[PDB]
Amino acid sequence: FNNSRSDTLFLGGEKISGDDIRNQNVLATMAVANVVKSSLGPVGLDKMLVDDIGDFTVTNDGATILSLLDVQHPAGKILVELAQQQDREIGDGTTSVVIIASELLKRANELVKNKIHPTTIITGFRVALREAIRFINEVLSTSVDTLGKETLINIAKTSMSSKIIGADSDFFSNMVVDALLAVKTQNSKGEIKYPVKAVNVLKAHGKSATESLLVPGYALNCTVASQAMPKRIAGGNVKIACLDLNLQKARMAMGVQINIDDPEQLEQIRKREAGIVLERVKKIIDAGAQVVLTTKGIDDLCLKEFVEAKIMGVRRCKKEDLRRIARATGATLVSSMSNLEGEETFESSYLGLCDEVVQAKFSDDECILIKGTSKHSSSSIILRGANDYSLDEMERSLHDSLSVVKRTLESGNVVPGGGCVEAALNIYLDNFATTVGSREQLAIAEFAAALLIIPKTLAVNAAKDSSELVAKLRSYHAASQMAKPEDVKRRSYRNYGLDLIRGKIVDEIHAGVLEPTISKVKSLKSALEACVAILRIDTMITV
Amino acid sequence: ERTTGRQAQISNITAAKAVADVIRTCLGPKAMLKMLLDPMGGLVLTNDGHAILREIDVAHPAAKSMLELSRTQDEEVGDGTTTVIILAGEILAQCAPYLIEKNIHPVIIIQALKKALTDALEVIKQVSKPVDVENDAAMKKLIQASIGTKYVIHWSEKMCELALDAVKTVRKDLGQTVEGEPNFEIDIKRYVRVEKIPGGDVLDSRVLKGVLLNKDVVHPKMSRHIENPRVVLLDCPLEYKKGESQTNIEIEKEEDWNRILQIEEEQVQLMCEQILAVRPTLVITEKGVSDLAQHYLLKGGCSVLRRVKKSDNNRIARVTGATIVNRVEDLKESDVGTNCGLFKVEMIGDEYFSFLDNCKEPKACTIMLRGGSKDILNEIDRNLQDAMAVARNVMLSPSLSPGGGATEMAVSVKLAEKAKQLEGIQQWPYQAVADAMECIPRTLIQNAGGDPIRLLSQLRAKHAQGNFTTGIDGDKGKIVDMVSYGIWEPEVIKQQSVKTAIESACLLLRVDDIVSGV
Amino acid sequence: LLNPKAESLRRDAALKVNVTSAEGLQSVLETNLGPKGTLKMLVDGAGNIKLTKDGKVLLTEMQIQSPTAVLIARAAAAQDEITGDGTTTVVCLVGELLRQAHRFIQEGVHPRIITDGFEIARKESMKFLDEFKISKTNLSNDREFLLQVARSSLLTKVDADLTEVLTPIVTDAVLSVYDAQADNLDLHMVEIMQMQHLSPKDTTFIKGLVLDHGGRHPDMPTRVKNAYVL
Repeated sequence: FNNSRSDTLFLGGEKISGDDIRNQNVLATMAVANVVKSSLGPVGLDKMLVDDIGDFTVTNDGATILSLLDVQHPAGKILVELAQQQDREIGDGTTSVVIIASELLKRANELVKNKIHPTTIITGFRVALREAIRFINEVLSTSVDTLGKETLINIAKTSMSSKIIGADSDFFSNMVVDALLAVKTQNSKGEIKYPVKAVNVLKAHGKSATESLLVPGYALNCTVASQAMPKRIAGGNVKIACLDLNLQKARMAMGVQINIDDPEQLEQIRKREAGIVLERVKKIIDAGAQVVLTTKGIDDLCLKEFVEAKIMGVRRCKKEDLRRIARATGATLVSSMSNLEGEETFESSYLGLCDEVVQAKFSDDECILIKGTSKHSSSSIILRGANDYSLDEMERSLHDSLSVVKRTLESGNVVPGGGCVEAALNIYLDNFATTVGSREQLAIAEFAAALLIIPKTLAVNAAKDSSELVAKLRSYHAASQMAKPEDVKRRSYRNYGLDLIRGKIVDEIHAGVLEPTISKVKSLKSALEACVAILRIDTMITV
Repeated sequence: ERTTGRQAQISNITAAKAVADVIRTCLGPKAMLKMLLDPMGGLVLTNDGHAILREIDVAHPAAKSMLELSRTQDEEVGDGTTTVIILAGEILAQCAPYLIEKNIHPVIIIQALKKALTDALEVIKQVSKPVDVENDAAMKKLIQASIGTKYVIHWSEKMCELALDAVKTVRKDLGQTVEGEPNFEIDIKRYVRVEKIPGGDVLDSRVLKGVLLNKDVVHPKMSRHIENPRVVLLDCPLEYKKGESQTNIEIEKEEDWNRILQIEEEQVQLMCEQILAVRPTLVITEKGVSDLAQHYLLKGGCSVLRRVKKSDNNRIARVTGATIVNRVEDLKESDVGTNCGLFKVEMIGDEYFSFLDNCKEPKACTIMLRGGSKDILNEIDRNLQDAMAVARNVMLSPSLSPGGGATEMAVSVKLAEKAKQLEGIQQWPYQAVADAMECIPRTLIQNAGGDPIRLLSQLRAKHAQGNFTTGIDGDKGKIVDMVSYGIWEPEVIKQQSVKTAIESACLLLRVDDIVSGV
Repeated sequence: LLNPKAESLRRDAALKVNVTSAEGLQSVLETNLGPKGTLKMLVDGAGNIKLTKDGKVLLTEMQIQSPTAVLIARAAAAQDEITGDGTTTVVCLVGELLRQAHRFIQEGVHPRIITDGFEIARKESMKFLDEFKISKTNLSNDREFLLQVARSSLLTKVDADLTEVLTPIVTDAVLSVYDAQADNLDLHMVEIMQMQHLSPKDTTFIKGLVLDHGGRHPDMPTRVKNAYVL
């Protein structure tokens, strides 16, 4: 099998055209797709990538595998650029994009052999695509199913199953979800997004792991500067002054020696050095700041006034924690005072407007908890465990679990995965084809069938018999797609997918197998474009 | 170019079997020799499993993984190099009829292997015996196992003592319900630094508790030792002082150069007088020290050490008590060298040393090695490292496992019995590990010269009905108890060996495709 | 079980090629053993001829292809820095030891079994040597014996006619530099100087030094009974 020595089109080069190049188009795109086929899904297998020097790496990342894939035939380079567009726009799914594109091209060649002109295949595929996206819009949903049941628990419980914290996952899976649900924010103009960083995590060795604490607001890893300060202050309405600038007796200069000879100078120096910070305290008290959090520390004279005023002053704060309190409470940090060369703490602008701040005892540890405030989208978790060594691993797992759940929640519109989209489109589009009765009926049918390569590949990679796993999907989805077109229902059970671990068909919505809709819409659209780009090439000339 | 499917699977197992075969008969006290022909026309007969694997070229990526596998083992545990390679290869061989002929998907074999690891690790614990890692005499008897038939065996009391003091100094020996049990974290790679100094003999090796500097001073001739030291750690240079402005010094007229030197002389003197206020015995400056500064400080009876990086002063402060300050005027009267017997500046082998030892242990030590030649020093260093490695391996966990193939045999028997209750497809590849473990007691018999079946069959019967501490006698080839024939090995070797061997097998079994490209 | 661009002998072939190579080296050097042995020719490739029976010279100046025989050649040559003699003996012993071991290995005797037996024989052989040896009289004035020592050494290497010339030269040269009071000696105190235009049977012992540059005037003294040296 080869093509050369055309000895025609008298040119300084080769000519390959017709069925010859079309056969190469199929072989090339299959050869590339086979590279990533075996890695599809969390149960797939990895491969070694060997360079030209003598080194290699092992990975199952489709983006890395395709990036390091040596592609010679131009027909396969179409799939390389296909993947690059997916990686730049979406950043994931490139494996399924290449796999579908190859299956579309292969089947397209069969249509050509059956006397279906490539122009009618290209059009028919695009007709199926436009309808396929309309279908997905009727399947997708927003973040739902949190009343009487919760699907995010299956997300969190899965993510932590690899970590020490998973031993108590039936408890901690709720800590992950309940915490993250509390920190939904709006950013600007109603984005409705979860922060990339949220849910401050502390630790304590006080009690058993199942006694970990869920705090409705921010937990500050500090205590009151003085044990004489209240542990519960201003339950009605409390203000937090978050400062960086010090309240430690001022130094006039680090490089100047002060030499005091005149008793009058003693008064001038003593009052000035203390006055700088004591006058600031007066402004902190007058602004209502019954909680005062300073990064660079507070002097003892300054603390005394705070104690007498029943103000929960704190010294040696971590600036990062104050940025979290300030932002969460609507405030900005006092890094300096100005406002036309004056001095103030900027009441209601640099002070947080909170409901109540307390200091809590965690059985041989302590911290300050902020319960509520006008508008924050903040929360904190304090993990407990066997010891500090286990607490480190538990914290690391919580950070991982929150990231996994967040990624799912970040996509305002999600559609079940596991083959739900491809299997559902297979049946729906097959019915669509019956409304044509010309040429596109065949292109639509083959387009629909091509999508089954995904649930088929997933089943094979799971070591399960695809002839049962995929066939069962067609049965379950057919039931939903036989009822759907009649608009007759009372209860409608759809979106069945592959459980690639146990080897059974499950309801993916409750199981929690979700993929962003933007991934599925752009993955399906992109896969067609590569198929068309290859199918349009019936001639290659090499000079 | 590209190999896929069962061809990739066979290639991965085949290459792994080859690497295991290269050193198969290099295990045991009676290890055989291997003739390695060098491209340059020479050849060696080395039986060193590391050198043999290092000095043989391989092509298959799977073989290259096994080469890196041995490097990982060496970094984690000071032994087990050849055990990991042999076991890892045999596991893949035993998985071969299951992967190819029985058509069992890799995901099933890998899952079964992970369960076999879990069970094997528990068995290794069950057959272990405790040791008292606080009893130095008990540890010396174990440490000598790594010193036998080495040059320094005649001084093994010193090699053990150094290993005991070095490891215990860095060992985190703690247990509580707050921080948790560190499991005797030991770092003999960085915190027990070893230095070879010409002169002396093996017995003259010493352990230092503090900081040793190799940097020379402005006056190499210094009092032999300081009984009342005071150390100054100062960043600020001792040179012409400039302000905070961007002002440059530009001199054109030849007569005007004296203006800058005269100013520098006064400023440098004043800085040095501030240093001398605390009556130092050693002044260390991180930035430069002018010629005048060196004279002002030296003439007072004080050593001066210039251009010392912060990374040194940070350690010097921990063993001297000196405060590190920026400006010369920031130095404190508390900058003293108390809680120290003496500081020593003795030159050894015509090389300057500064010993900053004190009565404190800053979680670290340094070992001084002595000898009449570099060859002696190298033998002491290499042999001490073995003593430290085994001292770490034992003090990492107060448990030993029986050697002579006993532990590996016990794992095989216990896995085989466990297989009886492991109903399902995983039962098949699960057995693969139980059979693979035999590669150790089989190799010992092959080197002894006995029948690999008849002698192994006697061993298996002893484990089936008797105790798990039965092994192969290295010299006689007989099946003997490891109680009379101690041959005990730190448990960490057997735990890491089965762990890394199975994990490697699981990796290569996962690779159904090898793809070239850049 | 083999990577490309490589080869290994896995079965007993590894032993056959090691014994065969050693047997070759033996079959060459065995002919140089004893006063009745033969004389080997070395050609340096440039056309120069050197003749010797000396094991070390044969092993260190001749090139060997068999990598196994190279190991034997080097290990035997090392004896020159330890004893100064016996190089051919070692090669002969190694050859026959491998011949006899091979005969037993063919019967199923594991190489380790032979190796341990060799070590037992070695330890007993050293005991035998210590009891077999004869203690020499501690007098250095025993010229008659020292002639026997030099003769035995020379007869291995020369045509037995030069032995009559060299034997008293070797004996007296070493005894002359032998330190008084039965101390040690350094044979580097004897200068080995070559000259042409005279027969090999004219080799002679000189009590002192011989200088290269002479006088360059016809009236220089031919011989002086006693002289002072400036």
